[PDB]
Amino acid sequence: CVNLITRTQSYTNSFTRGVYYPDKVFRSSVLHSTQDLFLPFFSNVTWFHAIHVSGTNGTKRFDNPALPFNDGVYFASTEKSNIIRGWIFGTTLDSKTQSLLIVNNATNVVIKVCEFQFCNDPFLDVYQKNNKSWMESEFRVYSSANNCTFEYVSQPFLMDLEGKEGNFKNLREFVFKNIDGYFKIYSKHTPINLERDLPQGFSALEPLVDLPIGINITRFQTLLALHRSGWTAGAAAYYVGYLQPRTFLLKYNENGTITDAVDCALDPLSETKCTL
Amino acid sequence: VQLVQSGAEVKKPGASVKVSCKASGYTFTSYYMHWVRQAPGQGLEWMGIINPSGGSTSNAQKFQGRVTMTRDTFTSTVYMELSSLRSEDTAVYYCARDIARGIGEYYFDYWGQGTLVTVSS
Amino acid sequence: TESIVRFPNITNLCPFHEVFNATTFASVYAWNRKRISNCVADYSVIYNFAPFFAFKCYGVSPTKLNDLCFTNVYADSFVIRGNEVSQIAPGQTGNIADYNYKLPDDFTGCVIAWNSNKLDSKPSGNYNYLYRLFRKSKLKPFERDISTEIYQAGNKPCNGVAGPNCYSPLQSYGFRPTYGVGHQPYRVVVLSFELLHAPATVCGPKKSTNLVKNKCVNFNFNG
Amino acid sequence: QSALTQTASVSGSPGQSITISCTGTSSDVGGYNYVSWYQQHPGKAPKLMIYDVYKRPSGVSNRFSGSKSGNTASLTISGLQAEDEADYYCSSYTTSSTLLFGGGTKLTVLGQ
Ligand SMILES: *[C@@H]1O[C@H](CO)[C@@H](O)[C@H](O)[C@H]1NC(C)=O
Ligand SMILES: *[C@@H]1O[C@H](CO)[C@@H](O)[C@H](O)[C@H]1NC(C)=O
Ligand SMILES: *[C@@H]1O[C@H](CO)[C@@H](O)[C@H](O)[C@H]1NC(C)=O
Ligand SMILES: *[C@@H]1O[C@H](CO)[C@@H](O)[C@H](O)[C@H]1NC(C)=O
Ligand SMILES: *[C@@H]1O[C@H](CO)[C@@H](O)[C@H](O)[C@H]1NC(C)=O
Ligand SMILES: *[C@@H]1O[C@H](CO)[C@@H](O)[C@H](O)[C@H]1NC(C)=O
Ligand SMILES: *[C@@H]1O[C@H](CO)[C@@H](O)[C@H](O)[C@H]1NC(C)=O
Repeated sequence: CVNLITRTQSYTNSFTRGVYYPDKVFRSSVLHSTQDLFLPFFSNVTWFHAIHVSGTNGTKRFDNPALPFNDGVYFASTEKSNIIRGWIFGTTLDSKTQSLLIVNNATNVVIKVCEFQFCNDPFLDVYQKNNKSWMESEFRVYSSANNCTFEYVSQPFLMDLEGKEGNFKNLREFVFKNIDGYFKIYSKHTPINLERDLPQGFSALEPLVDLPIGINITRFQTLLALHRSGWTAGAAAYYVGYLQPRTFLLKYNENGTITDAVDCALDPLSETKCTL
Repeated sequence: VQLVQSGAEVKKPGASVKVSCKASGYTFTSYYMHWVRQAPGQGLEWMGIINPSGGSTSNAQKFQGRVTMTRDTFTSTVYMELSSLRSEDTAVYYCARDIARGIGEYYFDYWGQGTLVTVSS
Repeated sequence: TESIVRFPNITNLCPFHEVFNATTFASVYAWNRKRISNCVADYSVIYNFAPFFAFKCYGVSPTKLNDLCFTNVYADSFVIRGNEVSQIAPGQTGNIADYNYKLPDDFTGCVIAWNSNKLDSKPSGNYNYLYRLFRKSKLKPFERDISTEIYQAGNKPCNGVAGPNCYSPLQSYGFRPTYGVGHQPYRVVVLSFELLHAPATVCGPKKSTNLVKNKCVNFNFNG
Repeated sequence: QSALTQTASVSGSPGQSITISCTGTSSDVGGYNYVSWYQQHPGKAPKLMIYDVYKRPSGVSNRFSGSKSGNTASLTISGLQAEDEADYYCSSYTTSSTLLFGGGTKLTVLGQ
């Protein structure tokens, strides 16, 4: 396997994001006060912008991808046409333990929790075989496929960039929460206009998959898709946050939807509205 | 995948030395190639990188500009050079390769062969 | 008026042929945890298996058991020395409770234990099944501890040597037929239940009657 | 610079499991999570034994395990046989754009 992707750094304030349905209930016009794992309001969320060059002037740079998994994350990419393709949540990313391999090609999602040989820089190679020959992916992410359990092979996770009307499309948000032997993944794809950085708005999230597997996941890093020509100049926009145990008051709407919330802790004003 | 360097070389103090290492068994341009030093019986030291794809020719601040490493892909060799050596180094030199395809992380293996550049009055 | 018990339409029996009458139960320090999901519980085969020395169900009652259900359960396997058969009960301390296996203080499942000495033991003796004799501290509930670090029982830093004041954390019993029936090796199966917060998935083949509304209901709907 | 300085010499016995330490600037080890533990067999070229904190390459017999807490690193050699009298060297990428090699740990085992 090859090591080629490098990552830059930045910081930004996640104004108000991460509120999600804790469970499926039709609670309508209900001021619930659920306490669970959430993303703190106005928290400093990083802005990883993984960048790749075709390969020349190696200029001694060390690799430096690495990411922790304290509680849950808030991977909230913004990129338009699918390049972010999946995540490799694990604890050692070696032949010793288990690790998820969420992979989202054009027609399926391939969650394949398994002892993998993830090397220092995984990535999906989409290579051109013939003049057209459709599109084919391969394996530089893993090289072992050791003893492990079954897959999940569901409908594609990220949608197929429905962008006909000419806008800067969905702010893809996911909240990967691991608890009590379950993997809970939520999703939401609220569209945005040209220049956005997760504006105001208390938009909620919906559960997508509740994976029954239970692991000691403590680290992760997202899989990019490099279009083979040596590969073309890739790019990405990570938005890895970090969840904290916070108490929220959720302001459910008429049609069971969530439209407003408050963290009860940012300000004494917020606390007073939290205790009513 | 075994590497090879030049033979033992000797120079008087205050002179130049030009050592060479040749790669084999893999794609020379893909992998990095480092240079290291250690006085006889003393701790190791690391020079820099000669990434064959494009001359990076890095070095530590201690040797900044003193060492001028050059690549050669056609012969699959690495050329590493000194300047103004007066009994300071007189050490054993190893051409180093790192465990990485493409952009590299400084974890060394396949430490060449080993050459004893010797300088003394 | 009428009772409705509308349940999911499925008949795949939950795995039990490979839970009780399995090949060999793992040792207490390497206990299995076979998650059970997306099937129908058939607890009748459990009673069909054998008369059990212990069957204390700390969550629900065995007769109450066969006709209710939860999200998803777990079956844990053991073979243990005869003294500590009762130690699987929630809340205790011994060779196994604080070092090998401890149920949560609010355990809501079932515990099963029966003879295997005449079934699975050797006249020459079996050492396959081990037990964690020594550990640094109490083992947290529902935790699988597997490391074999040598306990620091002496002032001298042992660092893996085998000698005085250097005791390996793992030991084994004898498992001989020439043992009293009151202490001979005993297999254990432990079942765990949740509190029905998430939708129920796995339970007994209760017939899903027809749905009738607008008049009166003994609604069940999996709870 | 040579900020990473480890034990000058350590001793052990056959069968015992001695740990050698890597000490240097806490920025170098605390800031970045890269350490390396190249062995040095006397009279010939060194070689790697664990390329990351706890990631072993091929052909190391899974005898060496790494650790890290702020400014700590070790191999935890299992047996400390007679062949392990070879010198040991630590190294880690720096906060600055350079690589520092430790010097020392001339390990000794019974037999003299
Ligand atoms: C955001 O918080 C991080 C803490 O990880 C800090 O390093 C960064 O400087 C902060 N940036 C801003 C703009 O507040
Ligand atoms: C997409 O992934 C699914 C996984 O089930 C696989 O069957 C299919 O062949 C893949 N298609 C392409 C074009 O990669
Ligand atoms: C996986 O576990 C099995 C069962 O112990 C073992 O035989 C095998 O070597 C392990 N590794 C792989 C890659 O299958
Ligand atoms: C997960 O791995 C870390 C790595 O040291 C360890 O400290 C922790 O105890 C592990 N947790 C579980 C539940 O195994
Ligand atoms: C609920 O749905 C109805 C149907 O379109 C809509 O008119 C109403 O505004 C919705 N309520 C909200 C969005 O709060
Ligand atoms: C990049 O590489 C080319 C040749 O590969 C070289 O001429 C150029 O000087 C390099 N860039 C720098 C900044 O050294
Ligand atoms: C299930 O129990 C029966 C009881 O006689 C036994 O014959 C059979 O071998 C058991 N199943 C397995 C897989 O051992």
